[PDB]
Amino acid sequence: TNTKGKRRGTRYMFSRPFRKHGVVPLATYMRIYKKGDIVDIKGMGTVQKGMPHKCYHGKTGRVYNVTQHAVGIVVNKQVKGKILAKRINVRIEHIKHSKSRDSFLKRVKENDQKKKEAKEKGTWVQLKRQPAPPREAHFVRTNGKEPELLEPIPYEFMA
Amino acid sequence: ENPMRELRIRKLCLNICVGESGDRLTRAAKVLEQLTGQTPVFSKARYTVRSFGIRRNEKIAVHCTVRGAKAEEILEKGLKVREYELRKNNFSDTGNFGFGIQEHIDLGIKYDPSIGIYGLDFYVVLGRPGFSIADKKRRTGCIGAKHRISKEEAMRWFQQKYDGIILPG
Amino acid sequence: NKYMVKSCGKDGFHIRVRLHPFHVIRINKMLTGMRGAFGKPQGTVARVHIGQVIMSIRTKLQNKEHVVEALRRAKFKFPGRQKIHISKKWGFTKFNADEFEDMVAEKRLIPDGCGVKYIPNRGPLDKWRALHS
Amino acid sequence: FVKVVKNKAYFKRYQVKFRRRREGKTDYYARKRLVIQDKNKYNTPKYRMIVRVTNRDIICQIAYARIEGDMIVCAAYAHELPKYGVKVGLTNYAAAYCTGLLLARRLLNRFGMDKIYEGQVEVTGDEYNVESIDGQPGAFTCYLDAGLARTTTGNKVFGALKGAVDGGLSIPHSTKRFPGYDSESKEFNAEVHRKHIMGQNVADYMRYLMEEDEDAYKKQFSQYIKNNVTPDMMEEMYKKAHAAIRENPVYEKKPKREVKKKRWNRPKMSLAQKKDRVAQKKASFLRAQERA
RNA sequence: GUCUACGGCCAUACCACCCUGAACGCGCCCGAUCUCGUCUGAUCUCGGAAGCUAAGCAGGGUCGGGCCUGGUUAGUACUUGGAUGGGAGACCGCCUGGGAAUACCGGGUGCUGUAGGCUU
RNA sequence: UGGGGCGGUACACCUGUCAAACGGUAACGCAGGUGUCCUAAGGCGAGCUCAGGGAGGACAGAAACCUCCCGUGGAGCAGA
RNA sequence: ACGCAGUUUUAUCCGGUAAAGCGAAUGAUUAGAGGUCUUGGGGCCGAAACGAUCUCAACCUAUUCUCAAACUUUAAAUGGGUAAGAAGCCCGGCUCGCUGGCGUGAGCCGGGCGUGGAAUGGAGUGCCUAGUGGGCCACUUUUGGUAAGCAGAACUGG
Ligand SMILES: [Mg+2]
Ligand SMILES: [Mg+2]
Ligand SMILES: [Mg+2]
Ligand SMILES: [Mg+2]
Ligand SMILES: [Mg+2]
Ligand SMILES: [Mg+2]
Ligand SMILES: [Mg+2]
Ligand SMILES: [Mg+2]
Ligand SMILES: [Mg+2]
Ligand SMILES: [Mg+2]
Repeated sequence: TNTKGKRRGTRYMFSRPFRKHGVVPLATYMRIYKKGDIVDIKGMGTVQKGMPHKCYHGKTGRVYNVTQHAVGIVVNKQVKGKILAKRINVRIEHIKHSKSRDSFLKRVKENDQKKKEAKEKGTWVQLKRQPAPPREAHFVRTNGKEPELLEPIPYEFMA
Repeated sequence: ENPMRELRIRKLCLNICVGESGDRLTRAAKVLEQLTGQTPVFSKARYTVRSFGIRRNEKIAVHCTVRGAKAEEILEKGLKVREYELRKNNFSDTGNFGFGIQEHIDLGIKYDPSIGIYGLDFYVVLGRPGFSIADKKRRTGCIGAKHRISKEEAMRWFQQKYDGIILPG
Repeated sequence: NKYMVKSCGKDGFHIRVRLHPFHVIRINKMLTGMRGAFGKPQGTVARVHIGQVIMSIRTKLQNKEHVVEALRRAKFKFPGRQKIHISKKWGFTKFNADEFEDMVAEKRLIPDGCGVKYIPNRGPLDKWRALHS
Repeated sequence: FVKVVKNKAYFKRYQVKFRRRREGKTDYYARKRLVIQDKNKYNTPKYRMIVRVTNRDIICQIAYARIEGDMIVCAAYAHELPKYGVKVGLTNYAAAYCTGLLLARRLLNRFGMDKIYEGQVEVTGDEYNVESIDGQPGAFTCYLDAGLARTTTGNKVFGALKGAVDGGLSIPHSTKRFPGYDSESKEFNAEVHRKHIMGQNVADYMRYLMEEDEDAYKKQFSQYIKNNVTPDMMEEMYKKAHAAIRENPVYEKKPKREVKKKRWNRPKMSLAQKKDRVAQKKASFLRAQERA
């Protein structure tokens, strides 16, 4: 039977990677975290204050509050069927912005433009992603040479 | 030529170890202060030892360090006691040497009846310009191999300045 | 060893074993019953994978069949199915025989003991000066 | 013999430090506390003034931080005082005062509020703390980065602080590391501080020597002979420079053009050459055995 | 072409040893009245400007050690899902899909933001 | 409670692993610990460097004390 | 016409298990070449020494055979979490003891702009409430045990 400590099973997670111990490179601090931003979590164990629980390491969330040194985050959690929403206060050096929406943002702006410009033309051009389709009947050249000829090889008890 | 590659004496160290802790040490203090003109400092053990007869954190020894032109005088006196004859086996690979005296009275100093006799150790540290940078707290460096000192260079300095005598071993 | 002595000589060969007994065996001695079951370290044993090597012999070419005969007597001491083969290599090295002999007369391989030492064309030249002289 | 310690393994494990610590220039422990702003202001910058002392000159800057590097907004160097009259003594306590005062008045002009916020127009070396009046735009407020220097009593860093505070900035401080302070009684004098600013210590030392001995005098203060300055006008000298700064602090630059484009430095060697040295080296070595 | 102050990314920037360094700089360097602290103006603080590239720093070199990145190792090892497939068992092969790391062999050896100097 | 009793506490708590690369996961499963200790071993500021290794120095020796060089943590931070 | 989903796709993060590694750290271990490094010898040719000459418990340098549930530089396959638009984008103006070089931020007001990857189907919400609370097997992974139609677990299905 297992125990109930708050850091049971974190020998490696709350552990700094190879040749990256030391002081903290401090563009981490100078970033700007406004409300409504989407954020991912990763516990740095170099500093112990305000770090979250194991269950939130690797989860993504959303901001609702802002303090002097920390941030409030809304995170979902699956516990026995039902899912719950949770409001964990977390300090800055355990977070990072997420690029999981910038792709969407490049599109809507390009897409707004590409609509408005080239609207006078009259055509409703493609605006929405499509999957990978089949592959385009085409020719193949044998610029002279006959192909190579392969065959299997005999076995050998090389070791 | 060698305008700023010219040797000197950085500092001169002076040590006396006794073994005990008390009156002998006080007498020994008055010695060094009279030879230099400045108070020495008392040194403490590190860990305890039985056969030598000592405990931890008790004053044992006394040392002091001098600089400038006073050093040249004291060294000059010490070598008159030594007859300017040294061995190659007292020099080190860093460009430093030293020796030891069995009685301080030879230096031209009286004998107080209240104070017995004492021995002591000299150790000489050489140097040349541009060595402050190592202890410099602002932008510290390391000096470079063309500018370091050798066991051999120290010999010829000693041979030259005093017409000393190296001995075999 | 016994047969190999009796066949070739006391110094016609060199034999090496390429396994080590690092794993341990536990025993539960029933002189409670099945309570408190965790054994005592009686034994040591070695693990094997397929293709591994267990034994190897190093000798000359006129004594080939004696080498085979020796190992064949040995398989009857083990629990399993083993097999024997000759290697293309040179001795206990890792270089093909056809290449080795040319390759030592050209200063890529040096005979430093019971083995060799390969050297490439990357280091500092003072080692190329010492050789070729 | 003895085990080597710096080996192949040593370097595989090793971890280097940030570049400015290896150079020996920066203390990230303290820089953390200073530069970062609270996270509920979001872009309100945290200006710090910087003061550094070389062996021959003094630099004072104001700066704020971003991800890309610290932005500069105003700087002042002590080697452009002869434009204001001071010719010598460019490393002492006094040049720091003039240096900071120049800096403040230049800053205020750019924003626009140099008409107000004039500070102590008459120097006294007392304690003055500026006040941001109402109905007018708020006073500039910043902080001090000393750096690696010790803040003992009587540095040339606090002598620059005062020039800016008497010039019109708003800075928090305390009168322990000003000269004119007694540890034995914990009191401030406020006239000794004024002496250090005008340079009367220097005058005392010069007059001390001109009486006692002249060789050491010429050796110590040669360049006060060139420009023919004496102990009799120090106080008037700086007192006029102060008024000059208060009048025309604006700065101008220096254009120069049409440089001949000479390369005073050797470039890197290329791969083909590096492979050609070693071949002809091998050639020479072989040839010298056929020479035998 | 390059330096100074402040920095971001933190070895393509580190370690050892050799060559060169115009001008501006940066430093070495000379003293201890007052500020300040030292067993000792060595460090720290202050006042200076006779001389110097020796060092530090800058660039450059090593069939250099390490670091960064490719190739080979190898469609190998391993692996999702499947079968009234084999086999005494241990384990092996196949269908459908994914796919590594050493040894060994090559190349590279700091990018830059703000403010200000020299390069007439 | 591998029938119960004698033995032990798996009866409230902590670390690592088992545990099948989120989390969670059993057995009288492995290896160990707790019922305390601290006016500083709490809190601010400043300054400095650890373990060891080498070479030298009057008694001095394997080990007292002085000095120099190398030293990416190989030492310490009350206890597992 | 929106909303949903033991589903795939496109972007984007998390992990330290299999395998591999030890000429890379911790720990273990074999053999010989250049080291009397060096302490001493059942001893060694000898007055013996570092004159030699070996060696051994260890020991410097470059190589070598074999290992890790409680070691690891490296590093999968299957897996987990977000996002894929009207609760969006843009324009202009108001209030604030909050913060302040000037400014930021949040909130309120008034206008202009509709398809936003695949394939599926009707969603949501609230009361009262029973019987249960002894389990068992099979592939695969897996702990103790010589093994078990033995004891204890993870995945899905019965
Ligand atoms: Mg684990
Ligand atoms: Mg500080
Ligand atoms: Mg001096
Ligand atoms: Mg130089
Ligand atoms: Mg030079
Ligand atoms: Mg290389
Ligand atoms: Mg009962
Ligand atoms: Mg798992
Ligand atoms: Mg394994
Ligand atoms: Mg119920």
